[PDB]
Amino acid sequence: RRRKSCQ
Amino acid sequence: RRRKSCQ
Amino acid sequence: AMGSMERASLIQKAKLAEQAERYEDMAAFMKGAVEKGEELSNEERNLLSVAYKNVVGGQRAAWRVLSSIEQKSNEEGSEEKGPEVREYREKVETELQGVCDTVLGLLDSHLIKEAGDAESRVFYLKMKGDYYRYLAEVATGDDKKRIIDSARSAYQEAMDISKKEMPPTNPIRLGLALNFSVFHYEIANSPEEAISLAKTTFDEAMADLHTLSEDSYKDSTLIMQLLRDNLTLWT
Amino acid sequence: AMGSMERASLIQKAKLAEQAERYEDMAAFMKGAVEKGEELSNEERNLLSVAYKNVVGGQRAAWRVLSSIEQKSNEEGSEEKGPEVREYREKVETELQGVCDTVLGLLDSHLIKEAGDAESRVFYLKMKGDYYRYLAEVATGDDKKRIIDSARSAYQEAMDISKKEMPPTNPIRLGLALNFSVFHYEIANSPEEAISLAKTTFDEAMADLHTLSEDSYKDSTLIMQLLRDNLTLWT
Ligand SMILES: CN(CCS)C(=O)c1cccc(Br)c1
Ligand SMILES: CN(CCS)C(=O)c1cccc(Br)c1
Ligand SMILES: [Cl-]
Ligand SMILES: [Cl-]
Ligand SMILES: [Mg+2]
Ligand SMILES: [Mg+2]
Ligand SMILES: [Mg+2]
Ligand SMILES: [Mg+2]
Repeated sequence: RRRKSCQ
Repeated sequence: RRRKSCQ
Repeated sequence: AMGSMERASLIQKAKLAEQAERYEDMAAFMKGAVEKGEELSNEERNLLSVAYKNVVGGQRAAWRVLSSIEQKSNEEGSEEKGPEVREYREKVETELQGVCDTVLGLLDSHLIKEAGDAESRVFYLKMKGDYYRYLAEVATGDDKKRIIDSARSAYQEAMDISKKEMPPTNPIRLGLALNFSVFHYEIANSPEEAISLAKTTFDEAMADLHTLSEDSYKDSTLIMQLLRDNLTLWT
Repeated sequence: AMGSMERASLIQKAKLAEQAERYEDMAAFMKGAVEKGEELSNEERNLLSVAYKNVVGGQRAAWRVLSSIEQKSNEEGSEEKGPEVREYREKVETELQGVCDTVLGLLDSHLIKEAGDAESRVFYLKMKGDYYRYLAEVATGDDKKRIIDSARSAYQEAMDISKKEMPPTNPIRLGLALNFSVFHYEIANSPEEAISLAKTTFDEAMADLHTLSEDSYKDSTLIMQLLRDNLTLWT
């Protein structure tokens, strides 16, 4: 579960 | 449904 | 290499490259378009961002795979396998740094200085923070603190503009806050700041949703969910 | 470019590149390894095949996306959008052809001529058929028939050796039959030959499964299922 950045 | 080749 | 191709053709081919999932080509076309010297429209800025984010995203994923192998290789008990893992990690790292330097170079020559509207200026300053952040992810030397500070400074300028000139639901403002929060958590060793920023951003956006059309609501709530995902992971 | 790197280091880095999903790098490392001039082991042949199949597979997928857009662009009712779709399809096509020519060049200089055991010779002749088949997929000119015949001839030589020297369950023999059957169906306009080959191959392998260990059984039945998938699609 990798943290989200703006894709 | 694409036919299979050897991958 | 793109100097002889029309700007409009470069943009058209960037869109074709996106459809074909040819992101290196897409980035080269968009670099060529930027180098024509005209400002970018909203759509064109998004093409530039998609292209380079996909290129650097693949490099970052590969770097993390190789860095993990290298770390396991330097555990005591592990067998000497020679310089190859380090060499190949360094090769990928250098290519990644080159892409980041290319993007930062486009922003500095001359996208940021020509960007006067909040939507473009915040977008480009966010990008500047992002690519310094990617450089920080691989940095280990005497300039690492300066790289981190460069990311921080770009994000901070973008935040200051976004808070003054955009509504709290604006997707650019939200994506900037998301990424600056990740910077705090992952790069600056500031998890409490990361959490506070994500929560304040989420709550202020929630309170402004009532002003939005259905389509804008969908856009904003999508990014709010990314903020929530991080808050759930981090708390 | 790989001339100064040790053969063993190239192989090690090809494996790292595979783990990192860096298939262009993987292919460049394996090309360098082949160019050392020594024969390849079974594992090394498989690394070579994985690397180039992934590279050319991405190119083929992109070419098909672009070719479909180009086809829609030349339907009556469609608006003139200029030369860009054709140009970009041609760019991808030329890169794809270059990769195929590179692989065929490695096979001709000098992998095939040094391959004496059935497992290596059939493997390389299958590869030769495959890369001519990929060239045939994009061919439209005066040499298209000759390209198709080159694929056919390589596959036929591989088939003749495989039937004489390998059991009907051998995975190389099975994968060759699978691909030659696809050649017949998709390239040579011979669907009945494609179906007959797939069915005969499947049935002869089924009858030989009783001779195999559990692990060999798993390997062979996996490829038999690919044959069955095609038979189900085609009948
Ligand atoms: C939904 N989405 C991506 C996740 S944040 C965006 O709207 C976006 C895209 C590019 C740049 C910026 Br800023 C925002
Ligand atoms: C399962 N599998 C792939 C599908 S055929 C193989 O064992 C293989 C791999 C490479 C080359 C050849 Br020939 C056979
Ligand atoms: Cl290397
Ligand atoms: Cl082009
Ligand atoms: Mg301006
Ligand atoms: Mg405003
Ligand atoms: Mg020999
Ligand atoms: Mg034998």
